[PDB]
Amino acid sequence: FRILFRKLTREIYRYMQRCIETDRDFNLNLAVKSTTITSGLKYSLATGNWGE
Amino acid sequence: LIDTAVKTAETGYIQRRLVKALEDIMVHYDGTTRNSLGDIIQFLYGED
Amino acid sequence: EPRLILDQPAQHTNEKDNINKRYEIRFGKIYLSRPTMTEADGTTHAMFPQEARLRNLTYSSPVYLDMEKSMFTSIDGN
Amino acid sequence: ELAILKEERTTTPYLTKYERARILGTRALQISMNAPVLVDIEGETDPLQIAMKELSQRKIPLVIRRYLPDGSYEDWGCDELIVD
RNA sequence: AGCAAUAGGAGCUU
DNA sequence: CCAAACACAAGTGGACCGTAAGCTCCTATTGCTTTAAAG
DNA sequence: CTTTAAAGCAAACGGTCCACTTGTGTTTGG
Repeated sequence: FRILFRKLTREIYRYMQRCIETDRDFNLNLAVKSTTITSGLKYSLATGNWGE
Repeated sequence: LIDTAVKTAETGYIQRRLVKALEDIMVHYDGTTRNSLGDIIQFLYGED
Repeated sequence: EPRLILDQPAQHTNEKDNINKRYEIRFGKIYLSRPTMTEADGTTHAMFPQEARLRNLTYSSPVYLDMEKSMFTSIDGN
Repeated sequence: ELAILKEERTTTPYLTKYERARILGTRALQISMNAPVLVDIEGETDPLQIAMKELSQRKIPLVIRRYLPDGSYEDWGCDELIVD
């Protein structure tokens, strides 16, 4: 979870670099790609390979 | 159990290397023991 | 790692006017709900291990993270 | 050139196990390919057993060419090698 | 008259 | 016969390659995401 | 305004072999 959530926060940074340039208010519900934690946990628990 | 499980790999490796070292050695019709290069290993097989 | 920080102080082809601009988000509580199932219709309902086993689903709970974005600008969320 | 005259043949006068096995296999294949049979066929129908009967009666028409390690060879008809 | 590959894991007999 | 500088001899550190045989099953994955173009 | 296709992009211990270092010897030339 630490690995995948640092992935997610890097995604949040990589989105806030672009979107803030537009100078708009954003609701953060398009800023989090929820599929990252889900896909990572599911991949590790379904394959056993513990890591990215 | 560990010994039985672990020594068999060394033994199989040793036997494979011995087979590859000795695989080309045959007794010929003149009695000599030669390899594939024709080189003599023993002038008479088993010395008898 | 509870904070992200963007920054830009100055010199972006302006009229020498400089402002320190920090964009920041604060993660809040985690909310843990019972496992739920969402259909292709969009309807939802409670999910039990036998249904997850029969329909080849994953038996998981939704995790929510409160975020409160703040900004400070000095000239020198559900 | 590489053949050896029948007088200075210095190999064993005895059919070896490998020569016997291959000769029997080849004769069995030959008879199974509707080759003529030299022995009198009484009871047996298996080509290998017919080949064994022919081998025992020295009536198998084959030749073993025994290669020496230097490339030369000796020729022995099966009927003149001694079978145990 | 035509039934994928690559990996990982658990096992069988020495 | 003796001084010397460079012709000529090893000792030494740290690179690669390989590790029994055969067999069974199940399970998952087979590139993904973002940008640009066309209707 | 939406969909499809193509191109580009991340962060275990042993031993044979090779020549640089350390060392010894020559034999010109006075």
